[PDB]
Amino acid sequence: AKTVTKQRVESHFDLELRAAVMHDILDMMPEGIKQNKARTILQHLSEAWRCWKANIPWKVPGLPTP
RNA sequence: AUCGCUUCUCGGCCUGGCUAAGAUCAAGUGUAGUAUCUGUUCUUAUCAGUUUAAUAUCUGAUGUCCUCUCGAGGAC
Repeated sequence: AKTVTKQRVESHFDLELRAAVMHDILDMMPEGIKQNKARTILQHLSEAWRCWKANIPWKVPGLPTP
């Protein structure tokens, strides 16, 4: 396996961040619910970070609290 | 066999990572003439003048005498 050098820091961190969020999706969702929609949650996370970078108020009007 | 619930098959119907938003930029004439957008356009009465292939344009009065109170009646 390749080491994490300097030019491979930032993207790898994002990759690891994505993986962590994916794990925190898969044990938060209760019994049932076939549509996991984890890609939509990752898109929401990317949009929330992009709204944090531009100091834009980020609020999805309907979104589950956990 | 009717009704409600659960499950599955089939038919039209929402559905692409990260970084410094990853970064940066972006030049023609002049004179005539034509065409297309957009706006303004066209109902008052016959006749005469001008005009015209003809229309259009174009300048002039748009039922008279008497009486009563744009209206009515009388030999008309």
